[PDB]
Amino acid sequence: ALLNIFDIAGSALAAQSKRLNVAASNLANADSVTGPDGQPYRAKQVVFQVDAAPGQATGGVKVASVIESQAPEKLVYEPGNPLADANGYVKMPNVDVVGEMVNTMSASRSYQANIEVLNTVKSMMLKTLTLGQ
Amino acid sequence: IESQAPEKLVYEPGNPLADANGYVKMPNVDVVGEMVNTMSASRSYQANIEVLNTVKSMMLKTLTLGQ
Amino acid sequence: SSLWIAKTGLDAQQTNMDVIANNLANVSTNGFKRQRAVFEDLLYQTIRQPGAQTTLPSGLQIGTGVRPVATERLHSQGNLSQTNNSKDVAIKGQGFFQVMLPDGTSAYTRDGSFQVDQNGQLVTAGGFQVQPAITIPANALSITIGRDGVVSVTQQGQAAPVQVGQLNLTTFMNDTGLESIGENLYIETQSSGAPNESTPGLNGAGLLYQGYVETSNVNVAEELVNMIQVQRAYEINSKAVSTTDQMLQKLTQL
Amino acid sequence: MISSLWIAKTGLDAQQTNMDVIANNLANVSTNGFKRQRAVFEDLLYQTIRQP
Amino acid sequence: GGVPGALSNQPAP
Amino acid sequence: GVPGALSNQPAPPNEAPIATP
Amino acid sequence: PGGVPGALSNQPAPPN
Amino acid sequence: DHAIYTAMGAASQTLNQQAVTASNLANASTPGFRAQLNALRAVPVDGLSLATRTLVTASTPGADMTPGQLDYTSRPLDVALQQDGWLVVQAADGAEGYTRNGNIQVGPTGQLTIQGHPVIGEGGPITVPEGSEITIAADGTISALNPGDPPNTVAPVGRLKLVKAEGNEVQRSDDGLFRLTAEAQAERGAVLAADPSIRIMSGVLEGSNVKPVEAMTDMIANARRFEMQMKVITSVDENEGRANQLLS
Repeated sequence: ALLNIFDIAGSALAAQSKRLNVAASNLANADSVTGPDGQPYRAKQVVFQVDAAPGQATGGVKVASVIESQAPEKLVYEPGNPLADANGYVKMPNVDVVGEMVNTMSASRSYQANIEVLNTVKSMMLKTLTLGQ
Repeated sequence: IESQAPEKLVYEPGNPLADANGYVKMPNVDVVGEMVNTMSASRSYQANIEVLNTVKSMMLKTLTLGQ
Repeated sequence: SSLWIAKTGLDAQQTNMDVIANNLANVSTNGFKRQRAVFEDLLYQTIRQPGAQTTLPSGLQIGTGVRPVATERLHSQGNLSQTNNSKDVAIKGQGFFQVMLPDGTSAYTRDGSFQVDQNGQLVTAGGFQVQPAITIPANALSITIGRDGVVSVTQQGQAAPVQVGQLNLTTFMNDTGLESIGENLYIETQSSGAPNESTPGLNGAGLLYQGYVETSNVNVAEELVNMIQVQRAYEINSKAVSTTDQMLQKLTQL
Repeated sequence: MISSLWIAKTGLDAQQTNMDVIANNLANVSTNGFKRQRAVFEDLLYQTIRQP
Repeated sequence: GGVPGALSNQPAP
Repeated sequence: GVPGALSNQPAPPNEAPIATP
Repeated sequence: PGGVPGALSNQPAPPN
Repeated sequence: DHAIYTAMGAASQTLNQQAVTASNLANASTPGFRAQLNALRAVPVDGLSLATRTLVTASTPGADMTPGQLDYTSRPLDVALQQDGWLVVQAADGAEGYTRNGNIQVGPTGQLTIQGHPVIGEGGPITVPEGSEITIAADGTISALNPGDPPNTVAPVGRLKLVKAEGNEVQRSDDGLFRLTAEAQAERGAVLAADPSIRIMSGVLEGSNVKPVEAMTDMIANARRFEMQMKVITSVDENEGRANQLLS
């Protein structure tokens, strides 16, 4: 379907968009006490894999799944909350602020770099077709 | 061939992928080098296209030698 | 890139900020040891080795960032405050009261503010029993906790105090290695193993002053200077983050 | 790194120790056979900058 | 060969 | 399967409840 | 029958 | 067509210098830290016929040996060395390393450590009797008093190995410890003997010596240099396009 460069750069754009979405969702839920069921929000992470279609030669980036972080959930002593345990510590998400801003900046700069790569390739693509005519 | 450069070490001993001391290994890609390589490849490609175009024009003109 | 390095820097200063906030929140807690956070830089990366040697030693060697290794508590004797309550004792020296947790494991504490439960029994403010246990009869006109941990009770219509029990103190070889359970409790670790029980005054155990409570070890001005420097280092690292972003942005807009 | 802070911190600590010693001396006026304490403050190591 | 060209159809068919 | 493929079936509706039903 | 675009339809609201 | 590569080298080495500076700034709170110096060396390309192309290579020429500011902590085991003095520890790989971190810790078994590295004293790593109170003198001498036992029973146990070495004789290893350079090893020997002229202060910890002014100036300079290199790259990138697309 897609040309190889198109597929690689578009996969890069989609992967960076997914990472930015995960960062934004984490930054929104930084102060959430409960979900829809009664469990604390867990910071999400996105794992980049190389989609090496040929044997070890090249390939874009794919995202296998969005994993839930395994870090000590923040404990805040609020015994009056219905979600407090026997000891009374309500669970707050493990979303760090600085890491998510850094992730947003890095995802934006990778997105823009891949956009520039596509823009650069495009002129050569259109100029290839003048070879025959 | 694999590029010869130290693998970029990142301290994240919370990510499921890690090292013995939590040193996540990230690729050694030098972004500036790759962007410059892309630009250079595009320019050389376009130069070769011009070579092909003018060569085909000359072949046609040679085919119109005596006529 | 430099983004990860400066983000690790920001994470370290926030950690230090959390440590300082914890120290400042526990100013009025009885028997609190201040927490001090130390940091270590991670593995240095060598890119090209220095050549065979005037000039300057050439060679690109790039670092990685900063990580927090372990936060240590300063085991220094705090001050004593006078609370006329006869149940409170302060320790003069390195010794910890041993306590049974409800699950059945033993923890160690220094807060000497005690009470007595419904059936006698000396307990901490959280209700945990203080071992080896002391049962008190209900005609205790006055209770005296001696220098050697002796718990004597005065009975009505008698001329001599009645001995009950000795408050055995647990001494550790490395006090800084104890793990903080949270609610004014420490648990032994591999770095603080071999809990040595002893009568106070023997084998290096500290003496007991009855009617006094040990104040927190938290020095106040040191924490404020720490906060000032933490804020300034955080601002510097944020400036580094802003600088790297600007450069990569120029590269992209090329 | 900041420096002038870590020097003024030592200044504050020295004054705090002096005030603690003074408070101890004042609190024990009524004790029989008590001896006044005086804290001696005296500076740390100097760093020496090369002068070509 | 091992590397497909940039202007080739997605290796993944 | 892969995001961006072609299927003959419309995706299910995207509901996001606020409380557990 | 598509509804309002953008802000109103991208906010969590109880069904009615 | 090859000036783009000169400018790209300049920009990449500016990124490397910025990485070094950011790593230095991240350790503004690291106890006993030595900042890594940075310098851009110029490499002139040899050849024919008119030598015009000279590239940039980032370098880290040793480290900074200016002492930082001493925090006075009322603890007998935190020590600070004299200027250009080093504490000796047994390195990770059974070797010898030098450091400024005077945050000496003790274990349940009684051995002294720095960052987990055992400290090396006269006769091999120093071991203190189990669970003793330790004081460090002003010349490396270590005294140990058992808890609760006549304070007349305080006796020295050993002496720390304190050495003297300058920046030229010292190179940082990848594990954060400092070692001798080969040219210094050839003259001063494989192992440095103790230097008796170094005084050590007990109760003060040495912090890092990163200078904020130099770091901020370096960041500003790196940003501006990177922008100039990007402009050069852009200028070269338009010209080549026009040239080929037209002279074909």
